[PDB]
Amino acid sequence: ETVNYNVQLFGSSLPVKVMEALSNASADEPMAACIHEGGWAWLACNDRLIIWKISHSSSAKLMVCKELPLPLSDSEWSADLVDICAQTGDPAAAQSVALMAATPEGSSRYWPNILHEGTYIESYTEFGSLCAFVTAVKGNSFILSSEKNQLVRLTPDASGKMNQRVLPQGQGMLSGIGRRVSTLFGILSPAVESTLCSVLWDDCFYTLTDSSINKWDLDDTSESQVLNWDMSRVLREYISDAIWGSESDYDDIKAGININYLSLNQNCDGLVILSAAWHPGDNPCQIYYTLVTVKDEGYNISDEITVEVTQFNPVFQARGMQLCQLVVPNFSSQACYLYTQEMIFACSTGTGRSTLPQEKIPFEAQGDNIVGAGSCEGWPVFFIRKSGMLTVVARE
Repeated sequence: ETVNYNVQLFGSSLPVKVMEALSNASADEPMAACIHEGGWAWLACNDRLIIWKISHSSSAKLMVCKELPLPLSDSEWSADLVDICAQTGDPAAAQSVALMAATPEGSSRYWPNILHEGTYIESYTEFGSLCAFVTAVKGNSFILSSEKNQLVRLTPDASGKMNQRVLPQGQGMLSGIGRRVSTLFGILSPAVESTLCSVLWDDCFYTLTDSSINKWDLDDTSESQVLNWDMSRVLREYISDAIWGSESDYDDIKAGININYLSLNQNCDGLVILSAAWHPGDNPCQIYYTLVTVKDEGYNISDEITVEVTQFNPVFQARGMQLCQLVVPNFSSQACYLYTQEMIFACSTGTGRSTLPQEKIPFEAQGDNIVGAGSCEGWPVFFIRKSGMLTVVARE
């Protein structure tokens, strides 16, 4: 088994529709799953979406599973482009639950109620031929986020229309900048890369790009831009120092260090950033994954940055193969779960004082795979190809 953890079935027996999709699915098939904080799970399987309430109780009269027909796309549908909204934020059966889906090109399909599966309205945004995310936010609305970090608010009206607008300073490219090299240097720079890594919904919506973190304060119909922080300027030395700082040639090494920012979550310590760093000329060249914790207090960064270097340290292969995501189920134990498709790393953040034992949990064996991860009630939840929903709980 695993050394310090129980890894076992979470909740009751899966819906029949979910079981068929899994038993039928081949290892060629891309499945993705959105495990939502409200206790509902959404499986994107071929051209349908299967949505069910995570059944903590086994009772059949409390059982909800609905299957929705996706809007046509030539690309694979993603559970990242797929999000749940609950009436007043309370998850209380099929009528409380509204649903949106987006395609990579920007086609939107919205169900006001998951009770009425044939009843939806449609709209379109627009993107380049883009990895996007769709995120449920306050006021029964949604933010659709481009690979180029164009952020669009989407608000269903009672007419059946979907209102849409771009976020302030969230045009994705250059906003109040023109087409020069140095002269239109203002809120953004010409030599900027604003490629999107992840987004986080707290009234606060954050974006993590390849260069910076931006934050918006929302209400039910608008957003106000709070800040953009050049975290590449701020954290670069702290990341490179925490890995190669005690090397004899640290000064020569550090100017060749590649850093990619991959995921953003939060806990009590503040914002938790997953970063991958490597040096090409290292022999052997390994990829160091770090958890960086910083405070979000007001509009500026504090002097206090912690960098924690994880056990996850694979060989560098290719930059396109640097895939790894972050889950933080418990806001107040300083514990984070790194994941890829084949394994989970239980990792620590911060001081490490209340952290759980660091361990690698394998889900690679016998066609097995990590299809997705989340949290239900502060419990780390993994959705596994062989075994369905599973929790990771400490043995002490």
